[PDB]
Formats: sequence, structure tokens, C-alpha cells
Amino acid sequence: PLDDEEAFEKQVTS
Amino acid sequence: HINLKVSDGSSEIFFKIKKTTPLRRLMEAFAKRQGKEMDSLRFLYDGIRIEADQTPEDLDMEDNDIIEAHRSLPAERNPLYKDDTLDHTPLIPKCRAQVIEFPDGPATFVRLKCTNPESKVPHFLMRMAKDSSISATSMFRSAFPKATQEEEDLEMRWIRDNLNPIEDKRVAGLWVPPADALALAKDYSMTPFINALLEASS
Repeated sequence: PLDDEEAFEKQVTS
Repeated sequence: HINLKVSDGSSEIFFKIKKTTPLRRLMEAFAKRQGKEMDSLRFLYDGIRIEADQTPEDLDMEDNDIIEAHRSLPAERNPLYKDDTLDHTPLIPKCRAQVIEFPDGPATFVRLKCTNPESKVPHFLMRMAKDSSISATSMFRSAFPKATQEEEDLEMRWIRDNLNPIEDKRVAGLWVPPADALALAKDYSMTPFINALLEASS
């Protein structure tokens, strides 16, 4: 949830 | 009384006011002749944002000094970008490539993490590998964490009018080509960061 890869994905598709 | 030149890069207008009058009078003078509202602009003198209540005597203004006129931007800028001249080279290996699976197939992005002083969630400058487009929204929110939604909506409206916006419902935010991204980097004082994001491997 707070990892770089997961946070970046939610930032581009929300 | 002194003569003052006010320019927004395209049009220069010369004024004359006494050193004890508020500079808002000279701000409203220039803004009225541009067809813009005074709040829609901000004025710089030696890189210092002039406030309305200040006077030519409050600063050390002489005759023929130039006051740069720019569009308004949020007040509290990210302290990470207090220097636009930092060498971009050590920032490139911090950029990371990442694949994201979409309904129509995978797409490769390049991300650069930037410290947000107002939240624990990591913020990233994002670049799409296919067209090197950069999200103007991620640039604005990184440089102005305490911005209001109205302040953002006015900026994105300025991006669509003055730059080349690319918007797709499958990918959030407003995206601009690399040329426009480096122009926004000059306004946001993000040149070393955008310069490294464009030079990073995809």
C-alpha cells in the first residue's frame, strides 16, 4: 500500500 | 515619482507612480490593459513576488526598473524546489521504470519519487515511455502540496489553453509533451527534476 510500486500505480489510475 | 516598466514577456507597458502609492495600483494598471483580473497574475521584482500593499519605497526600486508579470501560482512551493540550478545528473538513477497492465495491454512508465512535506504517501513524477509525455498534474501537486482544487483547476485550464494537453480517461491527470514539461519546470522551479526524468531509461 505504501510501497513505491503500488503507490505509483494507484496514482496513475485514480 | 519614478518610471516603472512591467512586462509579461510579450508586451511591455511603462508607468509612473509616486514612491508612496501601493503597487496594487500599478498591478491593476497592467492587468486591466491585458484583459485579465489582478488576482490572475503575480509580479516579480529581482525574483521577489511583490505584494499589493508594498510601495516603491518599501522596496529599493529606482527609475526604469523592470517588474516581471507572470500568472499566479500557489504561495507555498515545495522546499525541494527552492533551487532550479541543481545538477540533474545524480537524479537519473533514482528514476525507475515500471510496467502497468491496462484493459488494452501493458504500458511502461518512468517514475521519480519526490518528498512531500505534507503527507506520508509517496508522490511521483511520472513519464509515459511511449510518447515521453509527462503528467502536468503530478508536477503541480508535487510543487504545491497545499494548493486548493480551485488553484489546480485554474492551472490545468491554463495548460490546456497555452500548452498541448493530452487527456485520456484510462490514465488520470493532464499530460504534456517533453517541450511543455520543461516549460512548466521553469515556472515550478523543477528543471533539474524534469530534465532527469526525460533522460532516464525506459
